[PDB]
Amino acid sequence: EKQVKVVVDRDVVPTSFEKWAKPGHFSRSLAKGPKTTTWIWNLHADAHDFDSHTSSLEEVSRKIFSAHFGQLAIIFIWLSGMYFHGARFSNYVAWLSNPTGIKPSAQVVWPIVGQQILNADVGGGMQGIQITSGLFQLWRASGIVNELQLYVTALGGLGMAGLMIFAGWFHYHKAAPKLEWFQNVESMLNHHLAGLLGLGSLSWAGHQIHVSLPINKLLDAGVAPSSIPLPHEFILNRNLMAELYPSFQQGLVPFFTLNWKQYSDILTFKGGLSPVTGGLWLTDVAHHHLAIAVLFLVAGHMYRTNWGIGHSIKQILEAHKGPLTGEGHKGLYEILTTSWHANLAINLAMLGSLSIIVAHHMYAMPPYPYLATDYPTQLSLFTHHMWIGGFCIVGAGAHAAIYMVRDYSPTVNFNNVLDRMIRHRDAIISHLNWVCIFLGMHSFGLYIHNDTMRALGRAQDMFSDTAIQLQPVFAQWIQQIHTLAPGNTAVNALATASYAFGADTVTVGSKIAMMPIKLGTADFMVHHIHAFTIHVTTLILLKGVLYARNSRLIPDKANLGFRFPCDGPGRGGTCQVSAWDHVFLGLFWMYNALSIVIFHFSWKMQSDVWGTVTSNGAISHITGGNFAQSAITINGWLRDFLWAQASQVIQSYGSSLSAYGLMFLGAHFVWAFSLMFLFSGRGYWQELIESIVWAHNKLKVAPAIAPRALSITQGRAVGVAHYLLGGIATTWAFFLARIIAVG
Amino acid sequence: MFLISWRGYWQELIETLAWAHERTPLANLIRWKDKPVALSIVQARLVGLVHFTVGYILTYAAFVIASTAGKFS
Amino acid sequence: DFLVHHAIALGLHTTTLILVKGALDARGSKLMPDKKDFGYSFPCDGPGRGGTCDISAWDAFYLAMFWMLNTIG
Amino acid sequence: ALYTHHQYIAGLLIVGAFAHGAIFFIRDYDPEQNQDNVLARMLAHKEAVISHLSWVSLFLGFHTLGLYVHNDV
Amino acid sequence: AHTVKIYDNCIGCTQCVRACPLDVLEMVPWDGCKAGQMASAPRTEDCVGCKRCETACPTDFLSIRVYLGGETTRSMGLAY
Amino acid sequence: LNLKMPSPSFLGSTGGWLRCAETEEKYAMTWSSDQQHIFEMPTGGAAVMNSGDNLLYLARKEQALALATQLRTQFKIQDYKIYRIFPSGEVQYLHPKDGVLPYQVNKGREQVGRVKSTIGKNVNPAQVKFTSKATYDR
Amino acid sequence: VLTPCQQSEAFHKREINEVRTLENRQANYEANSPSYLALQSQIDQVHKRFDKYGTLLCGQDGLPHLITDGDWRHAREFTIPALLFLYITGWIGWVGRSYLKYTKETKNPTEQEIILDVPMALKYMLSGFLWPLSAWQEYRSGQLLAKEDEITVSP
Amino acid sequence: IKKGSLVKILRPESFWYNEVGTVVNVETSKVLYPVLVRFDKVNYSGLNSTNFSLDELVEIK
Ligand code: CLA
Ligand code: CLA
Ligand code: CLA
Ligand code: CLA
Ligand code: CLA
Ligand code: CLA
Ligand code: CLA
Ligand SMILES: CCCCCCCCCCCCCCCC(=O)OC[C@H](COP(=O)(O)OC[C@@H](O)CO)OC(=O)CCCCCCCCCCCCCCC
Ligand SMILES: CC1=C(/C=C/C(C)=C/C=C/C(C)=C/C=C/C=C(C)/C=C/C=C(C)/C=C/C2=C(C)C[C@H](O)CC2(C)C)C(C)(C)C[C@H](O)C1
Ligand SMILES: CC1=C(/C=C/C(C)=C/C=CC(/C)=C/C=C/C=C(C)/C=C/C=C(C)/C=C/C2=C(C)CCCC2(C)C)C(C)(C)CCC1
Ligand SMILES: CC1=C(C/C=C(\C)CCC[C@H](C)CCC[C@H](C)CCCC(C)C)C(=O)c2ccccc2C1=O
Ligand code: SF4
Ligand code: SF4
Repeated sequence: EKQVKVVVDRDVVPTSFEKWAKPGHFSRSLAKGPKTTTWIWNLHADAHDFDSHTSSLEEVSRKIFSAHFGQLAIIFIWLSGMYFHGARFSNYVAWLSNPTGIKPSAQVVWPIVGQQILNADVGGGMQGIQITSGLFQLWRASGIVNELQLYVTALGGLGMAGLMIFAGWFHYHKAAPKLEWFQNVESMLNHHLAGLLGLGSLSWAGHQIHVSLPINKLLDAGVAPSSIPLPHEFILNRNLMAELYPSFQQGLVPFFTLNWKQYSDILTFKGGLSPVTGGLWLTDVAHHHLAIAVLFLVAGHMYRTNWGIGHSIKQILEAHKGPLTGEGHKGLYEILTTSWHANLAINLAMLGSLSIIVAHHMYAMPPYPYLATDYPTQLSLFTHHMWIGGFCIVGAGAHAAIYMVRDYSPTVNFNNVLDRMIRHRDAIISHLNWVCIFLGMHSFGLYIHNDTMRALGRAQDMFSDTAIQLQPVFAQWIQQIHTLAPGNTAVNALATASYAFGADTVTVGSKIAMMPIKLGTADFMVHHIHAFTIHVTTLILLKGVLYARNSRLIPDKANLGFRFPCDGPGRGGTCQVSAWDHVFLGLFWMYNALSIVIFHFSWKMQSDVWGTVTSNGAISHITGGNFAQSAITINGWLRDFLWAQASQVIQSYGSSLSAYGLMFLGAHFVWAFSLMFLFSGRGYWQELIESIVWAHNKLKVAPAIAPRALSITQGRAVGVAHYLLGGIATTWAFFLARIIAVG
Repeated sequence: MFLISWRGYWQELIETLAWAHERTPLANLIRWKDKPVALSIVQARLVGLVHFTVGYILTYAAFVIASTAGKFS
Repeated sequence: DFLVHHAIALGLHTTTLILVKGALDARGSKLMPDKKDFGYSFPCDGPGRGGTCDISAWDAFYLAMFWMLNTIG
Repeated sequence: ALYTHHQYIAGLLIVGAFAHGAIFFIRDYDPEQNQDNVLARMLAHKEAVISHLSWVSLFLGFHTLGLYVHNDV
Repeated sequence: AHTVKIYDNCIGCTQCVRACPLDVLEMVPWDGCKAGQMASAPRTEDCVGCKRCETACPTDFLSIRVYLGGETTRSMGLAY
Repeated sequence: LNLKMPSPSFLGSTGGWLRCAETEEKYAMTWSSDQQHIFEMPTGGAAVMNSGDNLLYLARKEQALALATQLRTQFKIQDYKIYRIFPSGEVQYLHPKDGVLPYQVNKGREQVGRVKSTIGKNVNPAQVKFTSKATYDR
Repeated sequence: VLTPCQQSEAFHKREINEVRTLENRQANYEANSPSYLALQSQIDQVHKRFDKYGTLLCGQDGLPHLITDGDWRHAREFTIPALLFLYITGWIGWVGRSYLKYTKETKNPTEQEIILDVPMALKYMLSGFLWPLSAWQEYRSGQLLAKEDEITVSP
Repeated sequence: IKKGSLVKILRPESFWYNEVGTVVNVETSKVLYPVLVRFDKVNYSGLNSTNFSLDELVEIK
């Protein structure tokens, strides 16, 4: 039994500006003076690498706890900024009065160089830039009706940021916990499961029951936002809550008497989207938060902490052992308690996967009101969370490789799952590479074959609905099962979880909110393309992590480090052999996969879901059924999607969307500038810099800091950074301009 | 492809493929006469430059011919 | 026409810069004084001395090929 | 088609001329027999030539792209 | 079949031998420096061209030069 | 030498020598230890070196030398010998080849691959054109 | 051919088009309310800008074309801004060169380059207001151009 | 050329060619390159000093 106690060191680090005037103080090599321009880049490259600074785990743990506080403060400042922008420079009240007619906007551009044109006529009196972040819908779902609440929330956010600033400084210069702290994974998990998530969802459920539910009910009943009672009135005067929800007449007595069924007025399970706003029923959302809170709270009492009751993660890990895995998960507990890189890899992979799942679930089941009708917001949110998820996944792979190169130990990883995997890494990577080849052929080859057939006039020999058909029978079957679930497998559910599986369509403000997303041959091919790209990117990352320590080409890659340029022009060439380079390649592949994924979502939504509905139910999509026969060929993807939909971003000049068009061009430049750093080497730039330095010497204007070219690894990093920035910015401007100009 | 990815990722990949080919039944009989190896550093630059050049020329050739044809035909 | 002719000038000058630099620095450079001893086309000199990727003159030609395609484009 | 044809071939031809000049410097040039020659002198002040070419290319790029983006904005 | 050549500017610091991963270099008695030792490459058949020695050389201009020539199984680092 | 020497306790792995090693060169490393240390095999994995004599086979000289480097660094083991075995069966002593580490100056070694003066005196490629001579050759 | 914009119908047509574009959006708003005043200021600025540009030369497209041939009549178009740019950038270059020359005289010039010495940096920035005159006398004294620099093999 | 004597380099392949450097020490064991020279500037390998011969250096003032 180990005491889960708190031990801290007081005044461990002094608070002074002495170290601010000595850049590179955290590194022994960087504290001796630059001597070259490469030191400037190395200073920032190794600034947040706390593991390279010192060899003590305690110091790294403290440098992480702090700086986590700093990032939390940065997030709180950003949130406060969003709330203040909504309260001061946004048409939030006007939007509340007419959510469908008024375009959300919370940014006002200053009139200086003709940029005042960017202030679009979003309505509501004010003119500004239309925001697609969903801030307006979220605030409405939270019960915000006046800008005073937005101002108070902004002030509270600023205060929380100040608190997260003080906490970060206090936990590094006034009270720094010892390594025994931070190694209590059982206590940290129990608290995060029952306090950070469990109690958090419980509190949010309470807020929704007492604020979101009544305010939104009155809003959806035709009551003006100014005439709705204040949130505190619903708590003080129980008569109002009783009138809006008779369940409140019984009070909390039913909860304590197990007569939970009496809460059918506030805790419903309707299942579908609200026909008035198009979003999920707030009652179902509150009931969902209550259930997730109770489930997380119960889950938070699993591990053992300072008491006999509970579980030991190490015991559970070591208990799992089988014939095909000699030692099972033995030694993994010590791995996740002595290396922050391993924990960061697992957490980054899970956080990225969670973000991707969030994107899918948010578009399919619009949670906020009027979110579905605001297609710009829907496109931006799905695409945004999809991108952040992919970036976090690539980062997860990078940190896994980092741990493998630096924190790995043969004694700890002996005959366990990790060691057993490293033993047969060749089978893993060759079989996975074979899967990638098969997927690419059977996914992209289908598209290429269709291009060849259509060009030859042999349309009868294509992979389409009319010609050879490839129907996702399994996915279509799951959709049908979901369509029939509300009556045979969900007895208490009154409607399908998502109308995208089937049921009927929902229209709000003469606009389609969510209708069944039928899958055909085009969806079959695109889904296989998605799987192919995911397989190749995971192959690149897994290869980099498995061979991070050694390989048949370089027997001691670990000694060379995780981030090294190459072993030289030997053994035929060992360029981009380090794991860091594998992450560098995985970034491009993740970008390609994610770009294709967002492209499919955008086109499919604009051709089969998003659109207008005329009286009597007639439906007219933005691109009427063109995805069925145009998404099956690369030519169609270039003509009906990249060319047809780009007209909005190229013709945006002279209007409020001109900025997007400008960003559309700028991004291209950046994407084309990255090529400079990707198809070139530092030897040539060093020679060019030598000639330029001679020119400077001829005028006695040479700098003391010897100018040097970017390192090989730094050059690769700059190239990938510019490539991703340009590509994501181009598709960002294209998506936003296309969705704002139409729909 | 060749202009971005350099030799070293492909060398290890080919080693993995070599292991797979010589460790699978019914296909061990077939043995490569020349040991598989990744494209050399300079060979990669030349192959990538040739691909880029072929694409640049063919893309603009198709564009110019098709545009001048459809526009005036 | 004035602006695009200036762009044409930019391209011609940058391509001749890369090519002239490749021809003049083909025998040696402060980074690799013995470049002439390694021939015209060689991969590199390893990551030593900060890095020597694309040090050979052949790479200067390969870097100038992209600029020629851009200028002529 | 013909204008683009000949211009692209011209670009390839001039780039090849410069590449062969570099090959000449590395393989068919002996400074011992070219002393104080115009060619040897070119190699003597190569740094000045490269620096001025770099300045011209930088000036043209900065100004031409600045004017194009200014008009665009 | 790469050719490794040691020049007279060698200071006998042994860093090239210590950084060579194929036992291609060694130290032999010499009288051109106070160290009384000079780098030698009597096993160049095992060299692969990684140039780790070139990177580990401290002289102004590398006293050890590795020229990539004939390619064999050893030089290509093929375990298959 | 001593092909019957005991081997470290390893559980296989898919990174060991392939068929090519059978029909071609196959390196071997034989070292002695006093404690059953756990070392990372150059092929990927973890093994326990038998207390006493340890003998293992590899497909590359660099792999054996890397293993020797880690045995000398992670552990104070300096009596590591690397041999080479050909398909015919004749063994060849490769490392250290003389009982002394390469970076340790030892008598009896003859300088190989020496060039007079610095590299700045190398002849131009034009002076040795159409001949079987190199610039580094004096 | 080029004609003054004040006498070109294209210029007036463009001015009217811009005014119409602004007025179309201005009509939606109310006289005294947020916005509508924002568009009136833009219209006034458009009128002033066109009246200012009327003196320039423009062709058929009506876009003001700038003559850079060096004609005195068009000095304000390119000559004056060209001279003012050269003065500003020569000032920047000369102050930077002097600061570098001073830093090279310190014990560790690298530290000065990283952590700029605001006192001396400002001392050289404030000065140099006569950089064209300072460029000379430095050249005449031989303190501007160097004699021997770093050169690789085959000079 | 002795202790701390400014000397200009003459080696063409040297990174500090045509540059001045200080003499840290001079060998007396009859070696090929007995003059150790240190420079304020660093080369591409991060090293500032190196050995040279008498014929490869010229004393300055
Ligand atoms: C962390 C989440 C959270 C938080 C902070 C709150 C916070 C609050 N809730 Mg609440 N609630 C939540 C979640 C949450 N809730 C959830 C998940 C549910 C289920 C969906 C409810 C359902 C609920 C109801 C129905 C009511 C509240 C009420 C309240 C407020 C007073 C509670 C109270 O003590 O009254 C105590 C009330 C009692 C009846 C005590 C029970 C035992 C008494 C002593 C019986 C003995 C007889 C006696 C004579 C009293 C007669 C009462 C009878 C006439 C009803 C309070 C601010 C009450 C309120 O103020 O309405 C605005 C209210 O009626 N909540
Ligand atoms: C004014 C109060 C104060 C003072 C005097 C110090 C002083 C010191 N701190 Mg400290 N610290 C503070 C507050 C303070 N800190 C707070 C509030 C936190 C919580 C975040 C921390 C957490 C912290 C950690 C974890 C560490 C230190 C360390 C140090 C020491 C060296 C590092 C350094 O200061 O370089 C100066 C560095 C900066 C000025 C960069 C900071 C950048 C800020 C935090 C965020 C930037 C956000 C964003 C990118 C801005 C937008 C820019 C652009 C993109 C638009 C030094 C004695 C380090 C040490 O080694 O101690 C010996 C150490 O590891 N501090
Ligand atoms: C129920 C108790 C509890 C709660 C609610 C939290 C909550 C949190 N912890 Mg934490 N932790 C706890 C107990 C708890 N912890 C214990 C007992 C240990 C030791 C075993 C740890 C050790 C620990 C570490 C090492 C780290 C965290 C981190 C975090 C933050 C994760 C980042 C995030 O998701 O943003 C969500 C943010 C919010 C929702 C804002 C809420 C913030 C308020 C102030 C609630 C937190 C209360 C705090 C735990 C205790 C107050 C102390 C009091 C003296 C003032 C989050 C705020 C990480 C972090 O970010 O560092 C700062 C991290 O590095 N925790
Ligand atoms: C919670 C997420 C998270 C965290 C905490 C870390 C933490 C860390 N990472 Mg990691 N990483 C992450 C996510 C994360 N990473 C993701 C998502 C990726 C994929 C992109 C990576 C890929 C990655 C690599 C490849 C490496 C690290 C490294 C590191 C370590 C050192 C970082 C450093 O000092 O560089 C300093 C940071 C900078 C100099 C900033 C670079 C700026 C880039 C280009 C982003 C620009 C964004 C911005 C929006 C651009 C537009 C604005 C512009 C116009 C100005 C450190 C412990 C390095 C390491 O382990 O050391 C060996 C390492 O090599 N990371
Ligand atoms: C995934 C999207 C995508 C991608 C990756 C590409 C990629 C490419 N396209 Mg393409 N294209 C796309 C979508 C895409 N296209 C779509 C949706 C359409 C409409 C159907 C087109 C229509 C199209 C045409 C008509 C052409 C291409 C061409 C090309 C190739 C140009 C070769 C090069 O290196 O650039 C070179 C880049 C440039 C020359 C600049 C391009 C445009 C700028 C604005 C011209 C400015 C000229 C100016 C005078 C230069 C000086 C300015 C400077 C001083 C500031 C390249 C392979 C061209 C080609 O055949 O290759 C030569 C070609 O003519 N594309
Ligand atoms: C969009 C693609 C692109 C662009 C813009 C450039 C641009 C340039 N290349 Mg180049 N190149 C490219 C692709 C590109 N290349 C590719 C694919 C290759 C094949 C590998 C090459 C290979 C190559 C070689 C071999 C050489 C160049 C050289 C040059 C420079 C020529 C001199 C000049 O015009 O300077 C003018 C500057 C510009 C045109 C850049 C615009 C100015 C910027 C935007 C201003 C500064 C940033 C600004 C403040 C905004 C950022 C703010 C910040 C907060 C984020 C120039 C900067 C030559 C050189 O070095 O010249 C001396 C050189 O020899 N390139
Ligand atoms: C003391 C500052 C300074 C001075 C006086 C010069 C002067 C010169 N440079 Mg240079 N340069 C500088 C900084 C400076 N440069 C910096 C910081 C860079 C890296 C971006 C370069 C990169 C550079 C290149 C690539 C080239 C020159 C070239 C030249 C020469 C021709 C003009 C030119 O093309 O400029 C070009 C100027 C730039 C590209 C950007 C200048 C950067 C800023 C805006 C100015 C410096 C501000 C400085 C920090 C001020 C210090 C003030 C002090 C009091 C604290 C000329 C003698 C050319 C040459 O080789 O000669 C023929 C050439 O090709 N420079
Ligand atoms: C065969 C029925 C399963 C349907 C296939 C999809 C299952 C999804 C789980 C993925 C792993 C595959 C299950 C066998 C794997 C499995 O569970 O085996 C059983 C075994 C686990 O049993 P142990 O006795 O080792 O249990 C002890 C430890 O697990 C302690 O928890 O796992 C292995 O040791 C081998 C691991 C992968 C072996 C290589 C297979 C790789 C192929 C991957 C592709 C799978 C098929 C793709 C879909 C067509
Ligand atoms: C478990 C148990 C029970 C009761 C357990 C109880 C009472 C649990 C209570 C949980 C509560 C009250 C949790 C409260 C959570 C959070 C609150 C009240 C405030 C949160 C933060 C807000 C509202 C602000 C958020 C911002 C916004 C929205 C954006 C930021 O930019 C700025 C900023 C202002 C920070 C019963 C059954 C009664 C018996 C008892 O013996 C045991
Ligand atoms: C009649 C007349 C005229 C005249 C003119 C003149 C007389 C001039 C010119 C001209 C010229 C004059 C031109 C040119 C061109 C050139 C070029 C295009 C070049 C080149 C080169 C290259 C490309 C390279 C080289 C090299 C190298 C690389 C290295 C080694 C050496 C050599 C040399 C081989 C005009 C039209 C005005 C007008 C009318 C009248
Ligand atoms: C262009 C390029 C270079 C040259 C790029 C350089 C030298 C970029 C660094 C230049 C910096 C950004 C300019 C100096 C900034 C100073 C701080 C000056 C600021 C002065 C005022 C503006 C404040 C490489 O070194 C390279 C290396 C390896 C692969 C590809 C490439 C590559 O593509
Ligand atoms: S210099 Fe570049 S191309 Fe050459 S081996 Fe090193 S990383 Fe590879
Ligand atoms: S190139 Fe590599 S293997 Fe060859 S001698 Fe040098 S360090 Fe040894």
